[PDB]
Amino acid sequence: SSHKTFRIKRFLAKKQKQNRPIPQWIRMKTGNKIRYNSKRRHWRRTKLGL
Amino acid sequence: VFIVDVKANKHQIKQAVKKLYDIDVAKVNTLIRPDGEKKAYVRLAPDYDALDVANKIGII
Amino acid sequence: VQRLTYRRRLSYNTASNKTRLSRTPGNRIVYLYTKKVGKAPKSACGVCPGRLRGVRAVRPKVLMRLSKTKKHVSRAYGGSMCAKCVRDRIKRAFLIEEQKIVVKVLKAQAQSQK
RNA sequence: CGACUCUUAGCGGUGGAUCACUCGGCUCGUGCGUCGAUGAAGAACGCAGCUAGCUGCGAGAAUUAAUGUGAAUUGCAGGACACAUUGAUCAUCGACACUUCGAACGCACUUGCGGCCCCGGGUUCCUCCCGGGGCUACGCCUGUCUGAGCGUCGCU
RNA sequence: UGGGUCGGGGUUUCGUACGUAGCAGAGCAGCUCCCUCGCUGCGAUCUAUUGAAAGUCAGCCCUCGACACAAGGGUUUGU
RNA sequence: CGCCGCAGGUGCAGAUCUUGGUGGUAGUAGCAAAUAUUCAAACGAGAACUUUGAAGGCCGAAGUGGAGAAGGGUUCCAUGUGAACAGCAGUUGAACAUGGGUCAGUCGGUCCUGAGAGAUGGGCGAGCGCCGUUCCGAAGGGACGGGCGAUGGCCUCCGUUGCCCUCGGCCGAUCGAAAGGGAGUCGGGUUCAGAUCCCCGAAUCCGGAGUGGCGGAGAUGGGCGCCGCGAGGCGUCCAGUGCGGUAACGCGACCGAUCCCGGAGAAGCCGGCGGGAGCCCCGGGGAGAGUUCUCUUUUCUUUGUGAAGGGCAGGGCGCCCUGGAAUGGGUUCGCCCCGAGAGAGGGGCCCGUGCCUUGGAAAGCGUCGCGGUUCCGGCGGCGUCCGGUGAGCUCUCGCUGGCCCUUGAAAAUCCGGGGGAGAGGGUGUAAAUCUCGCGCCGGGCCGUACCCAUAUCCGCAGCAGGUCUCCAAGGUGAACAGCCUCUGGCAUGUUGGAACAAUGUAGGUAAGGGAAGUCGGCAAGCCGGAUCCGUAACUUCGGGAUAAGGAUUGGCUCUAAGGGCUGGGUCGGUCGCGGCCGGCGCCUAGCAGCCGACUUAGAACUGGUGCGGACCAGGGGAAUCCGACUGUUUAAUUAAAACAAAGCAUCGCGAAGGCCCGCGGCGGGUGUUGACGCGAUGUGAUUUCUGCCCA
RNA sequence: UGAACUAUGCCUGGGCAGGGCGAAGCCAGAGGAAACUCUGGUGGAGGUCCGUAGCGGUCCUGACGUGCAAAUCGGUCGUC
Ligand SMILES: [K+]
Ligand SMILES: [K+]
Ligand SMILES: [K+]
Ligand SMILES: [K+]
Ligand SMILES: [K+]
Ligand SMILES: [K+]
Ligand SMILES: [K+]
Ligand SMILES: [K+]
Ligand SMILES: [K+]
Ligand SMILES: [K+]
Ligand SMILES: [K+]
Ligand SMILES: [K+]
Ligand SMILES: [K+]
Ligand SMILES: [K+]
Ligand SMILES: [K+]
Ligand SMILES: [K+]
Ligand SMILES: [K+]
Ligand SMILES: [K+]
Ligand SMILES: [Mg+2]
Ligand SMILES: [Mg+2]
Ligand SMILES: [Mg+2]
Ligand SMILES: [Mg+2]
Ligand SMILES: [Mg+2]
Ligand SMILES: [Mg+2]
Ligand SMILES: [Mg+2]
Ligand SMILES: [Mg+2]
Ligand SMILES: [Mg+2]
Ligand SMILES: [Mg+2]
Ligand SMILES: [Mg+2]
Ligand SMILES: [Mg+2]
Ligand SMILES: [Mg+2]
Ligand SMILES: [Mg+2]
Ligand SMILES: [Mg+2]
Ligand SMILES: [Mg+2]
Ligand SMILES: [Mg+2]
Ligand SMILES: [Mg+2]
Ligand SMILES: [Mg+2]
Ligand SMILES: [Mg+2]
Ligand SMILES: [Mg+2]
Ligand SMILES: [Mg+2]
Ligand SMILES: [Mg+2]
Ligand SMILES: [Mg+2]
Ligand SMILES: [Mg+2]
Ligand SMILES: [Mg+2]
Ligand SMILES: [Mg+2]
Ligand SMILES: [Mg+2]
Ligand SMILES: [Mg+2]
Ligand SMILES: [Mg+2]
Ligand SMILES: [Mg+2]
Ligand SMILES: [Mg+2]
Ligand SMILES: [Mg+2]
Ligand SMILES: [Mg+2]
Ligand SMILES: [Mg+2]
Ligand SMILES: [Mg+2]
Ligand SMILES: [Mg+2]
Ligand SMILES: [Mg+2]
Ligand SMILES: [Mg+2]
Ligand SMILES: [Mg+2]
Ligand SMILES: [Mg+2]
Ligand SMILES: [Mg+2]
Ligand SMILES: [Mg+2]
Ligand SMILES: [Mg+2]
Ligand SMILES: [Mg+2]
Ligand SMILES: [Mg+2]
Ligand SMILES: [Mg+2]
Ligand SMILES: [Mg+2]
Ligand SMILES: [Mg+2]
Ligand SMILES: [Mg+2]
Ligand SMILES: [Mg+2]
Ligand SMILES: [Zn+2]
Repeated sequence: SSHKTFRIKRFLAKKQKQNRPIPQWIRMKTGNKIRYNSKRRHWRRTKLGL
Repeated sequence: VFIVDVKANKHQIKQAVKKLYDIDVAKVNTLIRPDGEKKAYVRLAPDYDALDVANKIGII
Repeated sequence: VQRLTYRRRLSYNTASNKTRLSRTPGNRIVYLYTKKVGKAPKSACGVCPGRLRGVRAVRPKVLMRLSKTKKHVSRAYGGSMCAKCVRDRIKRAFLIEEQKIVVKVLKAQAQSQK
């Protein structure tokens, strides 16, 4: 909602920063074995815990 | 416009800008961004210009 | 007709959300959030229904910034008791005290016998 | 004549069996056998030039110091670095540091609000405002100070 | 020569169009040197023009009027 | 890997076996709830779906409109991409990628307490702990007051400090509401996305000021001796914590503590009236548009003044003074009021959201132009006017009633009064003190974007379901009904094209008969609004009842009735073509003029008898059974005759108690209770009865 | 571990067109010797009636029944 506590807003802030694509240079690293961010979350498919 | 520490209040922002930029400020407006960082709108005193201060700060 | 919206996040027709219609210099109708209707003091006697005269009817915390004159009447118990009950208490105090003198004199003249 | 259907074979798809491999487990054995109010375990939030996770770290934040080591780190860039008027990296780790919750400790929390003592500034000492620092939990032991009792007494 | 598309005629359905005119019209409102019984409006409706108006093959009938278009396309088939 | 030995988690077709993969079904079912799309153009490789324009429609203010709460959490906004996803497509997107965006003393949180939650004391408990919330506590750590002192120092003298005396029950920590209580921000402008937060301009609340910031108030007058022609001066003495009104009460302040009293906060639902505003409506004046085939001085749009002050209307008063009323009178829609003081006259107070004024026109808006600053809060001209109506709608304020075996919070917080401990100064250009005017300083922390739903929430999803609110135009009409429309919005609900077979789903019609159909009139059909008549049995007298039954209903042209405002004067007898007193006169069966809502009744004429023409909108009657009624019930097959109910009856109990909870505490609920009360049963309104049996 | 659905108590908020019938109370007129009665208005009661929103869910034993939906939709309905 519009009325939110600081903890809830701070919690939402962290979930927002970590929902980004992996940097491209990562695949160039030796022994990368990572293709894409498997922890991507869309607001409509899956809802946050809180 | 500055990005400040989330624990700093308006009084602390006012003193911080005053000493390390040698300017006088009129008021400080504060919000916390959706990314979690705190943003401060620091309005300078009328006798100070925000354009040359930004020029010597280096954010032109 | 131009329809209106609330200007605050309180969306319910509660007692603290009362509004009135105002026409701005910009020629538009807006809600103005009114203050609650204040009441004059009731008399300290508790026997007469009418509220006190000469005292402004405002909310209790507004009385802090009003001058003394606007909150009382220039008379004994003014701003706390109505004039009628003040007159009654003046008469009652005098008459009861006078009647105390009567019973005091009455025993004084009745004690003349051993 | 062709279509269609069936069987078989070649090739091609679909699919991921089989086989080979294994920085993982499972089991047994050995030596140690160490947490915490000096704030544990756990949790949260942050920290990289480019960095989401994992990992590491705590506003000194993908690390400081020290010691060993001895030329790297590396995906890209950058700049170091006489390797001796001392040194990349890695390891070790005894110095320093170590945000917020949490036994969690001023009171309270899906919020917020105090009190006391110092320091600095606006004051231009008197105490109002702002900032900084240190305290302010419960139980309990020894001692200390201040006390209570028509408890037991003594003297007047 | 053909078949179309319009038009026309026929058939048929409904029921008498708009406009204009009327000393038709329950009445009502203004003008009276006027008028010697009148004029100027409003007024549903009525009458005449007007069995009018409108539709009618899209799976109605006949055109020979008008217009353009029609020896064009593709795929196969042999005793 | 063979051979000799050794050892097994050692051999699969099944177990509706486990996991994974793949077929036929099958290019099939299907992509059919809520009326609807079409033309042209642009971009683009590509257009039924994107964008623009044009047209036709829909939502029709109880919206498919504009904004919020909860919930979501970046979905918000720009640019780009076009893999996947959006069950067709897409040049589009709530997709993907890259950037950006949420600004507060006065909007909330924060504070208060509510139902309640919950420590501590105490009690219990093997124990983690839990019982209990004033109960089995030495539960006040505060205070202007006074004293003893340290003089800490601008040691005059006031601020400090330690102790003592005196006073001191929120008698209970703490938590508990973004809808309750709760001081104080409004107008204009501005963005791609933020504004009551930014900018501009106007305010305002709270807190602070020791050395006291300025004014004003307190507060500055009399008596006597003298000087002085008088006016005016000197000395002494005495006052002085304001003043006015008969009153209601008024005035700018208007000394005062502990303590006490009171007020506000602080109160249900419903009815009927009245005031104010906003909207709607009507008549003009402008400005800009629309129509002009003919008519239309026409149709449409638009035509401002915030908060906060001051003044004035208006509304209210269970406020005061005079006076004393029956031949009772005033008065409302209703009421109701009066020798406990009517009517009448004169005052006082409260509210004042209305008007005028400062704000204010400089802003805003509408128009007509002119400059450019890639995209100026550009510059300029003109205007922003006068009126009238109302059972109209919506808010709000007020008055007066009704209902209750229902009586409809608390606390923070603020204020008035009573009392008078004290303090202040010696007649000064004075003191203590000040709720008066102005001036100076400060207001931290968190939230703030967007959606708020036939696509941003829950239902596995862009799911016909669910999800709390605010605003609310014109016509018709009884109406927030239904139907049409304006503002605003949308593209028909996850596809289109072509046809118009069966069967279906939804909706109509049907000659003659009229329930013969069927378990059964199921379904459908009939009726339906309003006016005027007219209404039975029965009845608990209230009802039944819109009983039943009948007539009328359009259009046009009239005719009557139902109101409100003003003015009713006999005259120069004279001068402030008008005014002071009067010789100078009889509307007194009331007239004269002006203005204005709807409603009702009657009549004529008229149409192919059609007229509540769409919409809206009871079929009726005679009986039997059950339940008295209203109410409730098996969410998802039973709405009933079942449950409940008022009424009736019975039973327990006087607190060391009845009933009940509890592992436990002399723990807890009823109980903030006390027999007209609690607790336990049965029966089930009213009426009338309720027989016999205690084996 | 759950009262985010539901059941019930409490606290604090919000909400419910337009009409019909016409209880008490009141006024006037009339008839009465009285007791009192009749008539016309006024008034606006009610777990009152028709009927919106809301709440509910009767019938079609309608639609749907690999649904829009693991209970929904249409009309008709109960209460308002
Ligand atoms: K007063
Ligand atoms: K004609
Ligand atoms: K004719
Ligand atoms: K609150
Ligand atoms: K009610
Ligand atoms: K006009
Ligand atoms: K202009
Ligand atoms: K006093
Ligand atoms: K919301
Ligand atoms: K077909
Ligand atoms: K039958
Ligand atoms: K009912
Ligand atoms: K039922
Ligand atoms: K008991
Ligand atoms: K019984
Ligand atoms: K027996
Ligand atoms: K017996
Ligand atoms: K009623
Ligand atoms: Mg903020
Ligand atoms: Mg509130
Ligand atoms: Mg105004
Ligand atoms: Mg193959
Ligand atoms: Mg090092
Ligand atoms: Mg709170
Ligand atoms: Mg002793
Ligand atoms: Mg023809
Ligand atoms: Mg086996
Ligand atoms: Mg097998
Ligand atoms: Mg098909
Ligand atoms: Mg289909
Ligand atoms: Mg419509
Ligand atoms: Mg909306
Ligand atoms: Mg968007
Ligand atoms: Mg698709
Ligand atoms: Mg995205
Ligand atoms: Mg106490
Ligand atoms: Mg609280
Ligand atoms: Mg916005
Ligand atoms: Mg004005
Ligand atoms: Mg009077
Ligand atoms: Mg102007
Ligand atoms: Mg006093
Ligand atoms: Mg918003
Ligand atoms: Mg839905
Ligand atoms: Mg969801
Ligand atoms: Mg779920
Ligand atoms: Mg359709
Ligand atoms: Mg479509
Ligand atoms: Mg949809
Ligand atoms: Mg028939
Ligand atoms: Mg027939
Ligand atoms: Mg039969
Ligand atoms: Mg039969
Ligand atoms: Mg039926
Ligand atoms: Mg009957
Ligand atoms: Mg007629
Ligand atoms: Mg029943
Ligand atoms: Mg009965
Ligand atoms: Mg039910
Ligand atoms: Mg059921
Ligand atoms: Mg049922
Ligand atoms: Mg009975
Ligand atoms: Mg009973
Ligand atoms: Mg709960
Ligand atoms: Mg609940
Ligand atoms: Mg009812
Ligand atoms: Mg009913
Ligand atoms: Mg249904
Ligand atoms: Mg069925
Ligand atoms: Zn009184």
